[PDB]
Formats: sequence, structure tokens, C-alpha cells
Amino acid sequence: RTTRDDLINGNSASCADVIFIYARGSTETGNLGTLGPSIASNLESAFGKDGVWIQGVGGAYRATLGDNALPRGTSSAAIREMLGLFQQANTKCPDATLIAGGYSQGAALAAASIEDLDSAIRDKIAGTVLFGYTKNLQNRGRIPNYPADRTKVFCNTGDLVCTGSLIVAAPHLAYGPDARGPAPEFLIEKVRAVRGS
Repeated sequence: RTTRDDLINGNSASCADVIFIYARGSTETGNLGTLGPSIASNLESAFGKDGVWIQGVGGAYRATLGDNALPRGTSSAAIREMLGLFQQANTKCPDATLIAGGYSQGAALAAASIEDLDSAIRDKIAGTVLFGYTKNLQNRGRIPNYPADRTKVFCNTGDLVCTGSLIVAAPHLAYGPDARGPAPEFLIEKVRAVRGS
């Protein structure tokens, strides 16, 4: 459901081929919130339940609404949490292909963490999806230090956070269809591009 800790819980003698690290939006529950479970179910269908590990960003990431106003669009403690999960993936399962995503504050968090990541780990992230990306205007639709071809941004018309504001309007809450279809589609395609079939 809304909490998945497959990387933390997983046996390193039986690593998955694909590890997905996902950060939820402000005020959302568990470590996957509203969109993450939808993405996860579609990744399990493509790779098999034992072929993919789903890991939400929990721990120090409290998804507090006010932290959207901080410099990087989230807290330093949250960035450290997400960086630590990428590092854990790299150490536990060195041969796994990584994929990532985030919604709202979680999109800012994914972007900041990927910017700060050691390059050798960053380069293992085959694709990243961002919904309601609160730094979309500021970062010109990119994740710093990360290629555009591996990035997919979902920013609805009328979602004010995508145009430089912090006001939450109805289109910000309308990413369900993207999470069910085009987002997992993109992630699956980017994994298959590097792993084959």
C-alpha cells in the first residue's frame, strides 16, 4: 500500500534487478503517498515482484508543507535521507539499475538529491519522473547535473507550482492518470534501453 521499504528490508544476496526510490508530496501518508502505489504496481507487472524493489523516502523526510519555502524546496535533513537511500542501493546491489521519482515537495527533493549525489551513483539512475515539480521554472525543466533524455516532467496547465509559485490549485492534485500510465511507461522504457529485454 502506502509504505514500501523493499530496499531496506531486502536481502543483498537476492538483489532485485531494478530499484525505484520515490519521494511523496507534502502532507502525504506512508512513504509513497497518493501516486507512488500506482507507479509501483505497474513496475511490478513489467519486472515481476522479485525483479523490482520499491522504496519510499521515509525517515527524516516528514513532507512538511512549510519546507517548500526553504532554499532547495525541501529540508537538508530530507536530502540527507534520500542521498542515504541511493548510497544504500549502490552498496547492497551494485549491479541494479536505479530509477527515481517524486511529487510536489518530493520532486524538489528528488532533484536536489540527484544534484548532490556522487556522479558514479547518479549515472546509474536510468530515468526520473517528476510530478508537480515545484522547481520547474527555476531549473528550466531540468534536474541539475542530470541528462534531459533521462528526465520526464509532468506539469499540468494551471498548476501554479510549475510556474514559480507555491500556491496549491486544483491541477496540482490531478496527476493520477499520469502515475497510472505515462510515468511508469517512461521508467520501463528507460530501464529496458540499458538492460535489454
